[PDB]
Amino acid sequence: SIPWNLERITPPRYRGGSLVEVYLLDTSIQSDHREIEGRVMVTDFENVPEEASKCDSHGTHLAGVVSGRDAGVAKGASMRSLRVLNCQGKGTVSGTLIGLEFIRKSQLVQPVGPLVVLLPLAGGYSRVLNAACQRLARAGVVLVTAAGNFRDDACLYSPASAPEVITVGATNAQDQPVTLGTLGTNFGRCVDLFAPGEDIIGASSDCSTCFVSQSGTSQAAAHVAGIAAMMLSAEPELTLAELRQRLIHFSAKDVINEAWFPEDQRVLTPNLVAALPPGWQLFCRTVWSAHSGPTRMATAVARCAPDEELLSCSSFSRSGKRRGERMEAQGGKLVCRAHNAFGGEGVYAIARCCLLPQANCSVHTAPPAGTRVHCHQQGHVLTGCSSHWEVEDLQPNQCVGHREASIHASCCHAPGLECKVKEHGIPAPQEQVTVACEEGWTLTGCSALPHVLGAYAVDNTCVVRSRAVTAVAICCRSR
Amino acid sequence: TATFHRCAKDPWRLPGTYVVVLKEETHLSQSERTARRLQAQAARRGYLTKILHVFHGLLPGFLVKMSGDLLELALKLPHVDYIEEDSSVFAQ
Repeated sequence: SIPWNLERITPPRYRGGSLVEVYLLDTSIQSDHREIEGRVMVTDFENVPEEASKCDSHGTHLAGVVSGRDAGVAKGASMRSLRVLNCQGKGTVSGTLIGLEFIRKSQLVQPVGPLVVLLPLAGGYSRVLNAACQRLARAGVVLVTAAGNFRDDACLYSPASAPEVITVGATNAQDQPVTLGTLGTNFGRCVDLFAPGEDIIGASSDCSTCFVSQSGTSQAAAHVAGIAAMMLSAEPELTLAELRQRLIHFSAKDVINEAWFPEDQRVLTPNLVAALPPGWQLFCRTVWSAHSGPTRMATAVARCAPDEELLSCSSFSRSGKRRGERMEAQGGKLVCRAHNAFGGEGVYAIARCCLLPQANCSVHTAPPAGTRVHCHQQGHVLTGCSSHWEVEDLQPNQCVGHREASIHASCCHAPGLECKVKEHGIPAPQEQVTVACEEGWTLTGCSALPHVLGAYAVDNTCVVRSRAVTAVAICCRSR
Repeated sequence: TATFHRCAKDPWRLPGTYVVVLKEETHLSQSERTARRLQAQAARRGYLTKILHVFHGLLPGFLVKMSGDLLELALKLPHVDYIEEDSSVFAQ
């Protein structure tokens, strides 16, 4: 009989973490448990604050979820354990830092292959923990963390909030977000995806062949650590951006009922439940910025990874008080910058970031005049339209904006790419208008024809929010 | 320029222990000297301190057990980027 969670991460067509090592920073573990014996090496690194069966419960279970013989995701995979949580499951930021540093030092002294670091813990937002995680990620290590169990915005917690760490929320057997007493899984834009995190069978430290069911974002993160281990075993050269794009791509989409989340967090929270994978293809993801805040000249910026191309840029405000967005070059690399309106509470910038190798992409801009600009060169394709304005009240390869606004086209030389535009207009002053690319096509750009609150890609659906109205999707695929 | 940060969740704070984070390209030799300078400056003002750890490999800096009284002093040390009060993390 297959545990529900292992079935859930099996894709609709299916057929081992061996050159990969998974580090676990957790409680002590019962390393001679039959699930993990011989597979998990205890480093005996310990850095824990003052306060076996109970001390070892959390870590033993998670080691089993990642690598357990019977009930593990990446059966047999190699693990190394560091103890940074005491017998009550409590640790410190400083201890975690020292642990992360220990891992980097070990790698320098004895290099191996890809490393996955599982951090099934959370504290409050920490500048230093976030910085250490980002540095370890930039050094080439893959970090996976729990979103947190506080039924709250994961951006207020660390390392959940950290740039460059894969942050994982918990879903149950009905693909709904997990309740944990009066709390439950965290959510919001710092969560990358969800994974099974309720009623997860795994190694119990009660006895060497015992099993226990546990729930939490820890268990969910352990699933994604296991999936990542297997993905990196199959494709060892993946960059973090390539790995994250695959995690997103292979996830089950739109299975979570978003009503569970607070209203404002619904647009920010990815509707993704992790799964194992089942010719070159265009992968894109939607990157939401931090909110700009209410300052009159506030801007928000959404950025792509170094090996990604920004193919489009949109923006969103709950009130609708916005001055739009522009694509601009920052450190020789295009970013998505959104502008607040004077008297607005703030805006999000929303980047569409894609893996498009050998792409010569550029921005073509026209100032206020409707205002128009086009990708005029032969062999070039339009991937996105953006528009910003200064004022306080307002074909092939062409963008059109309001007469009082600047217009920006993302143009790419990519001969192996075919793009089409799909419009859908609703007369009714309806709160939402959507239009989706066809199966096998990737949405590169989402916008509204020129009072919209904003626009954003959700998977391969373009969504336009209104306080006719036409949603405009640019859809591309490999030829 | 150097700034101070502590956990916004007051029950999770651990006052009396501080992570002194130095600027990105600070060398271990410099980190070690900055730690000793802090201890010397502290001692002259009548404060005991303990350097619990010197960080190198990811972030340069050090972990110090000391009165928060010394934070203004510590923020003026050479190479300092910011200082963060230690805080708790928990099994999820």
